[PDB]
Parts: sequence; structure tokens; C-alpha cells
Amino acid sequence: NTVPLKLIALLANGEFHSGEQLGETLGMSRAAINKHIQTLRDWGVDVFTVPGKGYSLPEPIQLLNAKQILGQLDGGSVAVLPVIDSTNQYLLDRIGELKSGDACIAEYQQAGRGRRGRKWFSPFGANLYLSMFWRLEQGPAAAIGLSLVIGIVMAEVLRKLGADKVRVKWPNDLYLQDRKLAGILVELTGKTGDAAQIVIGAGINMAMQGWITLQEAGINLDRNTLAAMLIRELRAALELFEQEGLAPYLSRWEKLDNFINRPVKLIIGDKEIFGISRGIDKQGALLLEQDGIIKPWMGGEISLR
Ligand SMILES: O=C(O)CCCC[C@@H]1SC[C@@H]2NC(=O)N[C@@H]21
Repeated sequence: NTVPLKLIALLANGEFHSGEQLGETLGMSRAAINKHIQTLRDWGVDVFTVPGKGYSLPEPIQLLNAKQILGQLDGGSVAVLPVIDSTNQYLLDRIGELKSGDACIAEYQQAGRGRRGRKWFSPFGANLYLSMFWRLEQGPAAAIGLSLVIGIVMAEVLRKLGADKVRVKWPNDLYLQDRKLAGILVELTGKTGDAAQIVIGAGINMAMQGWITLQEAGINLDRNTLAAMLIRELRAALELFEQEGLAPYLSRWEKLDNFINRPVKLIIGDKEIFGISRGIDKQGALLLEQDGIIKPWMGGEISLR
């Protein structure tokens, strides 16, 4: 899967390359070069061909840079995949060579997946596809605020890099102009009386419904920075979490919650609760008030009313 990665690696500028310059550099035929080209077209890559001359990218992409990323971070263990099934799987598939905070990003995911068996959609270098491994001592017991924590953090990072208006949805997504901007998939394995092993996936809509991307709201952030900022502050919070639970969030959450003090709809399976958000409880529980009556709920999905 090399060559592709090389090609792509040079077309990245958004300029013209004749199959001529490419093949010599690559030390291969124009002929060979056209096959790789296909592979590319396949990764969501939009290659513009001009028959016997050369190739071009409609748009210039910015690839991930291990080193750039590695660079910062402070003490970091990151895997930078270019191509893979899915960032979550990769780690799930390897829970025991892993340690807390281990991460990885890919340029493109062949089987990107969401919550409730939904396809994620992960074209080469258009966005941010990331996952982080974390282990919890008490075990399966937690997670809940773990995820609140994650969304919270992400909102902060975004907010600080530009995108000043990003908010959070209880319990798993980022919002902007009320459309879904990022998606979060947390997956746990546990035992009774034994650590919970967590794999956390975050998907962020960068490049250009009900869904929204950073580019449409006109925000144009650096990928590598983004990346690196994320991992660093999550490592930081997952600890803090590890050490305290929600205690430290709560107020954080309230100021970023997109639906607080608004009409919504909560459902576990097919069961519909209707009313007003009063936030979250000390247990990452949703607060729902129905007729001057506030109550806690740890499940279902939240849409608006
Ligand atoms: O909206 C959802 O249902 C959550 C989507 C989470 C997608 C991200 S992309 C990186 C990580 N690995 C995956 O395959 N999924 C998460």
C-alpha cells in the first residue's frame, strides 16, 4: 500500500504532476502509476486525470505528521495509521500491548463506525479520526462521566483554537449551529472486580444535513495541532478523571451543554421521555424536569423538542 501513500504524498500540494515526473521519481512506469491512482480514487481521494499527461488534486490536503505530532505532546505514544479499518478496532484488537493514554490517528478508515451500527465515513485526510486507550481501576463502573469529560475537553480544545462556539450534547457528540460536528464512540470491556479497559473514538468533521463541518462555519484548523492538542489534554483529563470523577467538570459541562434549559426528547430503546434539561447530575446523569419535576436518567438518546 506504499506507492499510493507516496503518490498521494506528492500530489498533496494540489499542483500538477505529470505521470512523467511521477514515474521517474517513483522509479516506475506511467503505467504503474495509473493503478495506484485508482487505489487513491478509492480512498475518497479526488484525483483529476488528464489522460496521457498527469494528475492533480482539486484540493490540497494536509497530511498528518507523526513527528510534528510526536514533536509536542510531551511524553507520547501515538500510532499514526494512514489506512485502517477503524481506529477503535485497532486498539480493541490490542488492549494488552496497551497502556493508558495510548493513541492513534489514521488518514482514512475503511470501516469507520458509529454508535448503533452506523457507518462513520472517513475519507483520506479530510478530517480527524482518533482513538485513545484508557484503563480504569474500580472497573466498568465509571465511563459515564468519562465520556462527558471527553466531549467537554474536545469542546475546550476547539473553542481555544478558533471555533469559539462549539458545544456538547449529553452524552456523546459535539455541536455547532446546532448541527452535529463531531461524533464520539466510547467502547468498554470489563470484568466484575477488575479494570475497565476503554477505547475512545472521536470523529470530527473538518472539511466541507443536520450535520456540520468546521470549514462550512468557516473555521480552518490545523490537523496536526488539533490532534496533538487533543491527546495532550485528554491524557490530562483522563487522569484527573481517574483521580476524581466529574467533580471537577460539572460547572465545565453546564457552560458547554448545548441543550440545557431547553425542550427535548430522551429514549431508552423505544421509550420516550419528554420535557426540559436541567443538565447533568453528580453521576453524569441527565436531568430532566417534567412538570416542576426534575429526575435522573442514565440511558437513551437525546434529540431536541
Ligand atoms: O456519531 C457516532 O456514532 C460516533 C462516531 C465516532 C467515530 C470515530 S472516527 C475515530 C474512531 N474510530 C472509529 O471507527 N470511530 C471513532
